[PDB]
Amino acid sequence: ALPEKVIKAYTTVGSILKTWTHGKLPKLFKVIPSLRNWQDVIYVTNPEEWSPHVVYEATKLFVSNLTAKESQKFINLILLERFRDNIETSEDHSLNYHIYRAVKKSLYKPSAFFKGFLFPLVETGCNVREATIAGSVLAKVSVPALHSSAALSYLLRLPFSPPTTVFIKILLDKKYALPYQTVDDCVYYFMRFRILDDGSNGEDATRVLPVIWHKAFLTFAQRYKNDITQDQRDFLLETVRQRGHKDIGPEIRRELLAGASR
Amino acid sequence: QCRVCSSHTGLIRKYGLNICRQCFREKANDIGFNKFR
Amino acid sequence: IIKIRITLTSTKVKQLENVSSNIVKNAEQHNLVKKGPVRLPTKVLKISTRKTPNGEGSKTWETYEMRIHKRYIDLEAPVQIVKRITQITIEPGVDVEVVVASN
Amino acid sequence: ALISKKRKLVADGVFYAELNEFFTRELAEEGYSGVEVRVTPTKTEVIIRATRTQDVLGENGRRINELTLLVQKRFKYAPGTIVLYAERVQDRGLSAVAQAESMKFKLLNGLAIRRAAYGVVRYVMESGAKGCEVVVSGKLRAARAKAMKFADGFLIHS
Amino acid sequence: QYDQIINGYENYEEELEEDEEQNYQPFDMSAERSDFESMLDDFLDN
RNA sequence: ACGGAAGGGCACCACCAGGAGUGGAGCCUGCGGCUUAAUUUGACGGGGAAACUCACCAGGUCCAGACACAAUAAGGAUUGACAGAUUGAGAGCUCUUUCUUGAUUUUGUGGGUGGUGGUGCAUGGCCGUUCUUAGUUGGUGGAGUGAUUUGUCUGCU
Ligand SMILES: [Mg+2]
Ligand SMILES: [Zn+2]
Repeated sequence: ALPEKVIKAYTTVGSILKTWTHGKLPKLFKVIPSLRNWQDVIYVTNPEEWSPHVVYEATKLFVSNLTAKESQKFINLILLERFRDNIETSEDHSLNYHIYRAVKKSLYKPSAFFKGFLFPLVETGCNVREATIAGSVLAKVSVPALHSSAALSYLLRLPFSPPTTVFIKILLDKKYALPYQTVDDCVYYFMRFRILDDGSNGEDATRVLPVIWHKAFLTFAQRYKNDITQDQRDFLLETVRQRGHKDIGPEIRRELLAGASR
Repeated sequence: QCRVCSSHTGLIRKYGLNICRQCFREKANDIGFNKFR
Repeated sequence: IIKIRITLTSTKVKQLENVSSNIVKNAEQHNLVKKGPVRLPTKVLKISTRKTPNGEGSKTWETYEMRIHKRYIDLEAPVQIVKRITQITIEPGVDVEVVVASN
Repeated sequence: ALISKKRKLVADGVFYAELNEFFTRELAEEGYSGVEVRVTPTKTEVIIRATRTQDVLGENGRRINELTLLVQKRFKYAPGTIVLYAERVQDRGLSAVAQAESMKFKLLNGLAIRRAAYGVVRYVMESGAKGCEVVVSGKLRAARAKAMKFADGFLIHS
Repeated sequence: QYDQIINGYENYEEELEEDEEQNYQPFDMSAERSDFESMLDDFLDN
């Protein structure tokens, strides 16, 4: 249990931060990042009942003043929550602009974002709305090639869904320098959708694949055609043969054939 | 606003339900309000 | 030795009277002292609603309704009889309430 | 906590309405039939009468968790005060295979003979079975052969 | 480089469990900044 | 189809017999009009109402561009903790510090990222209205080459 001084002072500051719209944030709210236990103190302020302004500004403050794990805990326990809450409880099911700019302020630390925002989002009922919106977030923000490659390699190992393919498509449209292992995870992902005739198939083998999977396959085959071996290229041209698109299939095949192995 | 259809207008702010009259008339049967007389 | 008061509230009289007669006969068939199911007035909650949806035609009016019935039964029994009866009698539509105090 | 009686009951009607709506919209390809919310002292039990539970209870039970949190996150329940149960298909008390392996693992782990059989029969009869019968044949740590029947409810044999 | 970070992305729940197992500490006022309650007193006096 | 040929209903949003009135008065309130920097706007808008609601005015602020691309840059490109300078109406805004810096580049180009860019096409569908169906329909049969007709009628009800 906490001191009653902390209780009353941060319930008072928690009544302040409900209506705060401009000027300077409270003095007791800017000394919380410097605390060894900022998370027992940040709860008394009542995180879900801040105004969108305080969401944006506390995102700035705590993602710019805490460490990577602390920025991750913050973006996971408060920002992701408020994000999903404002998308779910609103009536056109839209997101406020301050919560948004806050997500854009949580993607300045891509490790904290991906591990704390994107990954616990996609694995807890990520519908098409939250991923149209978070997909817009990631599509707008510049992220380091290493954290982008690692987030890509995480989204590739994820169960197939149209939002996750939106995300993989978006990180492949970045066209950065991926390590050969990330490109490996890409080829394995786009491989797992072919039909093995020898008696070993899942659901990804015969399922209906959207426009986004063929676009992501097209961008992958466009940027990383020189960074795949001959074997992986044959597996991918095989996936083109079986699971190819009417217009995109031939161009993915052409983008795999016009490449030099490593 | 009406917690169903993005409408500032029509709001039945009574009893804390906050559905506009159009949507509340539809959701009336699922809430418990039925046609007697 | 617990002296408990039970109060039911429901809109469908068939389920409410099912639960009421159930608790009555189940309470007497194992020998308890009780005050029979007393019947509070059915309150009829009505909502006045304009006939005019679109501003075409003069203004005439209408009415919606709900009937809410409430009962109560007083009993004296131990802890186990009350727990078991409360768990067994749970029904949808009918809302049961068990109060222990007598003040 | 604490809302006026009429407003309490009407808001419970709105609650059932909204969860019924969300569950009709979400589990459309899981043969969703209906829902029933039971308010208990500790937690709230949202029972999903859905005629395809093998999908509602997906891998590691995930699709239930993912749902509870939803029905939590928007309705703002305290983590643990909301619980979703399913009813129809993937009810392991309606599969005789899972109960013969439950009985095999009840006797192998070193339980009793009547506790294992009455526990399995009661669990089968709790999951919504019209009836149950469990037959235990063998030696029963003895020298002569014995056969036991544990029948409960209603079954047809012809 | 990569092998270091993907074991942190793919197993972020397990690495969060291990970081929260190794590095959790209960609320201690004398182990924060020592001029912190000076700021609790400086704000609560307006 | 249409009739302003005639005939019936069958009606206090029709008339009789009235009753209360309104229109005349002050005040209220809505609409128009004028006036206004704006006097937000629809034809009761749950449209009750000094902030809010504001959708309208006079000014002061932020935050922009996904990216691609060319220079710069680590011997500095520039992002974060502060204190005074501030500072006008209120905030920001910039530069001297103690400081984090540390490539998030600063700047300039292009097809479009952004579509938390709105307009349109197709498709599924939900809420609002109508003939608000309150006399129709079609089926066999008869008559007519046919449009059509008979049923669906003299009677009486
Ligand atoms: Mg004919
Ligand atoms: Zn509405």
